[PDB]
Amino acid sequence: RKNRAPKREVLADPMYNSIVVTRLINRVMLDGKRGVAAQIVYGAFKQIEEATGNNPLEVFETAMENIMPVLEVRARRVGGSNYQVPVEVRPERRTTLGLRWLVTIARNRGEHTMQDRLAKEILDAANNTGAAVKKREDTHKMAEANRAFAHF
Amino acid sequence: SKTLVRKNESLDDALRRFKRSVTKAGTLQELRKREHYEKPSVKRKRKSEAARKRKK
Amino acid sequence: MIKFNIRGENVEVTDAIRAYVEDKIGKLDKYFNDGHEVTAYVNLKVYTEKRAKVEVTLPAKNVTLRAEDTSQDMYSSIDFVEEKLERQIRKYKTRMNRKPRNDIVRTKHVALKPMDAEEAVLQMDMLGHDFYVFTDADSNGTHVVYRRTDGRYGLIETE
Amino acid sequence: RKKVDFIAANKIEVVDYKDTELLKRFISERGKILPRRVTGTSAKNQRKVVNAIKRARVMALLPFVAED
Amino acid sequence: RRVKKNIESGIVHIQSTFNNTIVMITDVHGNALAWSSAGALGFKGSKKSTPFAAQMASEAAAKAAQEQGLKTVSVTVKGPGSGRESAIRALAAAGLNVTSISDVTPVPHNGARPPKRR
RNA sequence: GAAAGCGGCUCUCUGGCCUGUAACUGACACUGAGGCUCGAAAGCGUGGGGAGCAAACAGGAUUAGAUACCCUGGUAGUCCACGCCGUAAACGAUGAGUGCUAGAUGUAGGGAGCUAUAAGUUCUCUGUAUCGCAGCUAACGCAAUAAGCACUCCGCCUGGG
Repeated sequence: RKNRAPKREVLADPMYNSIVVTRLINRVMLDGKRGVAAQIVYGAFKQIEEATGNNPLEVFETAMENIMPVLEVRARRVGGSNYQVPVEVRPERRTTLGLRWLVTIARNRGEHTMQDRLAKEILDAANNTGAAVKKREDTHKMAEANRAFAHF
Repeated sequence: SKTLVRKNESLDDALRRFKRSVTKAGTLQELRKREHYEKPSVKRKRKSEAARKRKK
Repeated sequence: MIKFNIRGENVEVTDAIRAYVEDKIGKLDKYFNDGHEVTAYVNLKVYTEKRAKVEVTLPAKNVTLRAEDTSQDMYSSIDFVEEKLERQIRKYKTRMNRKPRNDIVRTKHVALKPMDAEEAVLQMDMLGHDFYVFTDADSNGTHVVYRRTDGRYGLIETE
Repeated sequence: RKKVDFIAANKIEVVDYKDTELLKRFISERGKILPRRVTGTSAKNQRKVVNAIKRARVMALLPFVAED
Repeated sequence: RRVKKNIESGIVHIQSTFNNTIVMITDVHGNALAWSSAGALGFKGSKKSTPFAAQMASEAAAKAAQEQGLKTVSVTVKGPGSGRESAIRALAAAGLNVTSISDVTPVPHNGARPPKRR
């Protein structure tokens, strides 16, 4: 629409000190089940607490590096000549898309509990390989085809 | 005749020499309009109010 | 194609000219890609056919377009209105296929007529400038009256 | 700032082909002619010069094709 | 065990067409051992005259010129296009010694008829 | 240049105007059916020349389909001497002759002054615009190179298919 109509803001964590704790609640939390959502998030820094026992931001922020790409895409046409001319949006939206990525693979895995397949992707996020880095290189390799800007 | 080179030109300086001066070469309008051949009554659509629109 | 909904909504249904409906929408199935749904919805009344209403709606997989149009004969409404569907697809060729369609202003004195140098006392008072942009009528050329800071009639004058 | 047609400068009538560049500053830098609009010419007096420039362009006294 | 040369002032024949571009580096009259095109690389599609693809096309044979071992460039550009400019700044900045970018686009004078209307 | 049309360059013989001019004829004027000539564009005849372009046709997209637009080509044909058709939006869908006259206006090339210690202006003629007095029409518009006001030569036109 026309304007920069305002967004909303949730508060950052005092427990493990990240706003993406409660934004991780903003993607795992479905049907407004915020207490179960915090049970999964606090249970996931508990998944850090068995595996490494370190700060949440090691696995959580290396995970953020895995799931925050550089580039995203856009449809831009001449009259049908859809040059996929790209953009590189800011870390609130990039972090938001990475939250879609961790809710994606840390949701849709046929394992035992939400903290068990989210133990597969928060613990494999502690293994910091595979699906996330490919889940951004799937757009990163396209940029050479996205070399055109407004040329023809 | 052709010096091809502005006075101690640099890369972007010769780029501005060829952009500016070779834009005032006229080296492109007759070519792009000479993409295709036209009827000679269209050659005087060329020789019409385009040039009169340029001056007057 | 996929599905119909044949509906004679005032008179009973008879599948000779309804089959003719089925064959001209057979020519919709000459101009089809996925004939997703149609619906016949027709209406004829009393008083020796002072109308002939017919309808078929067209939810195709991307576009939807209905047709509740008339003639005197219902047979002529099937004729001219399904031919209207043919010419509608003739309108829907390019509407379907051709998804490509292919500081100081560098200027002169803004005033027009020349004013003499005594009028520059009024010309400075004319528009509200301390100088007076006026081609001098008394003096041969251009003259202007400034405002000296002592408080008297000034003169911005090459003179 | 006058600089129109050079005719009042080389007043009059001479030659207009036995110069080298005195008449032939009508050249452009690319071996073609100065414009009749940038020069802004008196039309058939420009023809009185150009009707022998078209000779003197290509009389092997002048580069008729050039750039820069 | 093949014949090689060490020339220094090569002559860089680059033709920007209105769909593609050859990028060539040439001998003294000359002839080109280090040479390429855009279309040498597989940029066949809308990518045929993207100017940064033309930058790498004006980079690949440019760095292949050191097989011979030349650094100063005797540049000659012919023809315009939709990818010419970043190629121009490319070989102006391709580990080279840009001094003379020639402009040799040949000009007829109401010559042969082009092919017709469109 | 009546138009059709006419643009590398140089020669050959070649009309046609205008500016001045009464030197001179002394109305030789205007036209114009008939008849005659010229004349787009193709094509047709004979003989060449055969780059590039392109009817015809082929191949590839195109879509339901493509005998089309695009691309790849590619024949006739385009060019040269040499004969013909006589039909073109022939146009400006505005016949020819001459007279009249608000002006703002283009540009040629003369005639004259002109502005003088080199500058730069005014009148006059044919040209070709643009606006607009009057006049003007159904309106649109025309208007000094009148769609205004006159007369002589011609021509057309009679509701549509």
